[PDB]
Amino acid sequence: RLEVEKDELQAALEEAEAALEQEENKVLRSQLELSQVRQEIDRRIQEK
Amino acid sequence: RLEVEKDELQAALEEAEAALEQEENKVLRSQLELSQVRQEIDRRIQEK
Repeated sequence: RLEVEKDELQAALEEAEAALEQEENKVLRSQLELSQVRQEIDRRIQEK
Repeated sequence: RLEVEKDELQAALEEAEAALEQEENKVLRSQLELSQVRQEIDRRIQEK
């Protein structure tokens, strides 16, 4: 009866550590755009 | 033996890795606001 919750909490951390990973991907993303916006502002001004 | 390793594992995932997520959700949301602030650099090329 204690084991069924022991596999529950172990899975929840594996549920967490996946779900904790995706912000670490996400926090790179807007960093990855904001590094690149020096390029597009000189490209769009060429259009206008 | 199983009971002590249960709660010490539960001492992490219920509290720490749960709070580790919400600590990063601020860093997720604090940066996403900065993206729309960065879009006001694209406001300047509309001013020209």
